[PDB]
Amino acid sequence: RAVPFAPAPDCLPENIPGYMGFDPLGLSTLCNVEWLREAEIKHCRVAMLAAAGSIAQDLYQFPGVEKIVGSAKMTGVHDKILAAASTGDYKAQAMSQILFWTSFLEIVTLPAVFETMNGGPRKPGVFFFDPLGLGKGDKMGEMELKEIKNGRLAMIGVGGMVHHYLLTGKGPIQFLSGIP
Amino acid sequence: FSPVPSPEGTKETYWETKAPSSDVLGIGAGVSSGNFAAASVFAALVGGYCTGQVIPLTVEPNPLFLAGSFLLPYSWALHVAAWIQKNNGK
Amino acid sequence: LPHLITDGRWTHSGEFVIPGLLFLYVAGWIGWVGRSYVLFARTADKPTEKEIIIDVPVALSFVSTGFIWPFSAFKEFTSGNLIVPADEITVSPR
Amino acid sequence: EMSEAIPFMPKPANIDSSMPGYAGFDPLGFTDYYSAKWMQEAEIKHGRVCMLAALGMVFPEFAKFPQFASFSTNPLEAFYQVSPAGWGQIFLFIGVLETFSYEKSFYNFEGGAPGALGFDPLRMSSNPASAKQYAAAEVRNGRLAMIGFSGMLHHAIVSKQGPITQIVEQNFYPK
Amino acid sequence: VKRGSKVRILRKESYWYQDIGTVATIDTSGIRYPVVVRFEKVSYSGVNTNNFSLDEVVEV
Ligand code: CLA
Ligand code: CLA
Ligand code: CLA
Ligand code: CLA
Ligand code: KC2
Ligand SMILES: CC1=C(C#C/C(C)=C/C=C/C(C)=C/C=C/C=C(C)/C=C/C=C(\C)C#CC2=C(C)C[C@@H](O)CC2(C)C)C(C)(C)C[C@H](O)C1
Ligand SMILES: CC1=C(C#C/C(C)=C/C=C/C(C)=C/C=C/C=C(C)/C=C/C=C(\C)C#CC2=C(C)C[C@@H](O)CC2(C)C)C(C)(C)C[C@H](O)C1
Ligand SMILES: CC1=C(C#C/C(C)=C/C=C/C(C)=C/C=C/C=C(C)/C=C/C=C(C)/C=C/C2=C(C)CCCC2(C)C)C(C)(C)C[C@H](O)C1
Repeated sequence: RAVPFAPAPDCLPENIPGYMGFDPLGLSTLCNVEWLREAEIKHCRVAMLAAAGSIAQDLYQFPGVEKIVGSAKMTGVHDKILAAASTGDYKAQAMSQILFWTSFLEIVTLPAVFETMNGGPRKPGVFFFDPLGLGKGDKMGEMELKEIKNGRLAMIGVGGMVHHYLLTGKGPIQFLSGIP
Repeated sequence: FSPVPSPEGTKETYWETKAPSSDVLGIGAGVSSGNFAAASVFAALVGGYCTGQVIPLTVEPNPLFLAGSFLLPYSWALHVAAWIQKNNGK
Repeated sequence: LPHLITDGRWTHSGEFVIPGLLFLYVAGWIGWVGRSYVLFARTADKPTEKEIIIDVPVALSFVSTGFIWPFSAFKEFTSGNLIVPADEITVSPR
Repeated sequence: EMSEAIPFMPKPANIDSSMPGYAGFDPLGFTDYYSAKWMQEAEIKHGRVCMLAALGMVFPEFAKFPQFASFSTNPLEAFYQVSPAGWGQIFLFIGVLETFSYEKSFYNFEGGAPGALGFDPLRMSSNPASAKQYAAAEVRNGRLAMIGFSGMLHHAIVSKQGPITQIVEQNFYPK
Repeated sequence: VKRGSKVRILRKESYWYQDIGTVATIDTSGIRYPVVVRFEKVSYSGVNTNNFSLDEVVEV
């Protein structure tokens, strides 16, 4: 129990991974636990990609994007790419491809969440995607909870990175570098 | 007064339970309640989007948006099938 | 010629809505009072003689009661004394 | 036995002291002809909706949402300002919540306590004695909220302002 | 039933079907319709009494 003042909900299983017992408002009771776990894991992965993207975008740019995008931007990049796609430029169709492929993956992984909710053999979050085998092979390490801790950090971190540049023109590396 | 014929494959569909037997879904008798529920929301969103995109109708409507607009009523039948399958344990 | 607006708008309620409320108060009074007398006459020595020779003092006791027919009749309804169940009513064999 | 609320009138049989807000006030026997449990669920449901609405009239006056800052303080004006699309989103949210109540009634009506949709995230009222106070308070505040919302709504019609604003200008009398 | 009791008629073609009569006599022989029931309403023929059985007569 993270907070002794507010108890951990009984519905939350102690055995499930990543459990610190921090549910002060007891939101676990309202929704299915397995679905809540899956939503958390999926949110962590999407957030982790978004935050590194923010840092990497400042440090490195792929060739030729400089013409189609403003020199320093974050969500502005999305708007800029969309502006050229709506304009009719062939080259700036990045958004449609990302949307299409992520959507296709979501469509074909759709039965997994429902199947786990019906007590299916796969546990929440394991799509068995370990080609290298090094990270999750055999006994494994603390990497299973490492993903959860880094993912939660990524969620709030994305929130911070996005919220900055909304009130300012500074990007992630720039805002870290100089603070006013 | 004489035997009334029915097509081959006619089965009994009268129900007094909470939900009808999955046979009332025809070819969709084996689809899961999650799959109807996700198809229900998907058809509702895509059908509503396609319907909205052609509300001022012109002499040149996009045929894909017309065809996609038929997903809105189809979603109603999908969520009914989702309730039937959830209450049959599928 | 004057025309009457009867769609329910309040600027014109004096043409149908208020005459209609007055009517329904009087009509429900008459119905409640007549019903009270037929139920009284059923408990009489000769129930059918009370309907061709009306017991005028009792019938006047009833006509005075009708001024609160909405409350009396709804309490009659909820206490299970207005509506008789379907299985005490004679019907055709069908 | 006689009703506590009306001394000269008798006690209606269907209502009982165990029920959370019981005062014995049923001059017309609605419970006599209609299930007590259903009427209890209806009373609590109406009370919850009115409780939210009654706060809803006063709250925008103190501080409106940033998106809706332009929107009129007066509640009745605000109703028309909201987009049909926005009301559709609100209706869908209420519908999603009402699916739970739809299951609770009809499917599982006999069991449970009236008004219980399982919404106890903070796990308050786990102990029965504490629960009794909380339940009684909920029913009573809902009753006050119902009368209060009806008052606020009709008075907003007469003077077009939020309740806090009406108190400021004291336009309390037809004139 | 017994003589003098009030009964609800269950013969679907009776004029007094689902109405109340009172039992006058009950025969003890091999009679098909041994219960004699009198009513306060007259039928369309102006008769106010009729014979019944035991499956078409229920005490109230
Ligand atoms: C939510 C995540 C997200 C989103 C919406 C965007 C969106 C965008 N990025 Mg950013 N980016 C991201 C993550 C993201 N990026 C990540 C994770 C990185 C690497 C650290 C980058 C690095 C990056 C650079 C260097 C540049 C962009 C640029 C752009 C724009 C053009 C598209 C492009 O070239 O991307 C390119 C993005 C990549 C090549 C990153 C792909 C990383 C993949 C997803 C990792 C996959 C790992 C694993 C094997 C996958 C598992 C699959 C499993 C789920 C089945 C567009 C607005 C361009 C731009 O105009 O910026 C100004 C540009 O030059 N991005
Ligand atoms: C910190 C990041 C992190 C970590 C530790 C993990 C860890 C894990 N994931 Mg998750 N995952 C992540 C990010 C992460 N993931 C993201 C962003 C995606 C979307 C592309 C996924 C998608 C994903 C799927 C679909 C699955 C997993 C699974 C797993 C587990 C087994 C495989 C393994 O050992 O991976 C080890 C992974 C790492 C050590 C990540 C390394 C990344 C490098 C070293 C750093 C990041 C580079 C990045 C591009 C930016 C560079 C810097 C930039 C700012 C300039 C393990 C618990 C699998 C599972 O649970 O079942 C077996 C599974 O099925 N993950
Ligand atoms: C006060 C006694 C009384 C009451 C409560 C009712 C009640 C009813 N009648 Mg009946 N009815 C009555 C007398 C009464 N009727 C008499 C005397 C006649 C012969 C003319 C009828 C002929 C009649 C027909 C033909 C029909 C009804 C119908 C109805 C129903 C709907 C209301 C209606 O259509 O009124 C209509 C009323 C009339 C057409 C005639 C009423 C004539 C006067 C105004 C009523 C009698 C007053 C009485 C003398 C009271 C004296 C009280 C005093 C001694 C204290 C309702 C069950 C209708 C029905 O079944 O719908 C469900 C229907 O089709 N009634
Ligand atoms: C029946 C209730 C009801 C209704 C119909 C409305 C209707 C309206 N409100 Mg009001 N409002 C209400 C209650 C209500 N409100 C309450 C209770 C509050 C206090 C939080 C507010 C605060 C409020 C503000 C600050 C503003 C409005 C505004 C508006 C308008 C636009 C829609 C909007 O933003 O609503 C907002 C409505 C809400 C946020 C209430 C949602 C409450 C949900 C339904 C229940 C939540 C229960 C509880 C928190 C559960 C917690 C779970 C736990 C685990 C944490 C519209 C006329 C806006 C406007 O145009 O002003 C004129 C505006 O700026 N409302
Ligand atoms: C609501 C979402 C939100 C999130 C999740 C979030 C998270 C983080 C994290 C977590 C990863 C860090 C490490 C971080 C750090 C700083 N934030 Mg913060 N932050 C959020 C919102 C805002 C706003 C609205 C402002 C703001 C500020 C600063 C400054 C001050 C620098 C300065 O004084 O200039 C610093 C160092 C202000 C700023 O941007 O000033 C222009 C200010 O406007 N933040 N922030
Ligand atoms: C899963 C797995 C695979 C994989 C993979 C992948 C793609 C793994 C990627 C993992 C990633 C991308 C992790 C990134 C996390 C980001 C964080 C914590 C940022 C927080 C930002 C903060 C706190 C901030 C800030 C601030 C600054 C700087 C700027 C200001 O303006 C704003 C602010 C002040 C708020 C591989 C391929 C290895 C195979 C393997 O078999 C399985
Ligand atoms: C359920 C649940 C919880 C919860 C919760 C919540 C949010 C509960 C909300 C409760 C609320 C919103 C109660 C509001 C009541 C309003 C009243 C009584 C107004 C009366 C107005 C009157 C009398 C008036 C008037 C007027 C008259 C007529 C004349 C006018 O001219 C002027 C005037 C204005 C004076 C939480 C989330 C903690 C978790 C927990 O685990 C379970
Ligand atoms: C591209 C696109 C868009 C977009 C977009 C995006 C990416 C929007 C993202 C918005 C996000 C992530 C908002 C969340 C903000 C608040 C956070 C993260 C607070 C976290 C911490 C909390 C609650 C407390 C934590 C806690 C602390 C303090 C310690 C104790 C414990 C605890 C209580 C848990 C736009 C909008 C720009 C438009 C554009 O046209 C198209």
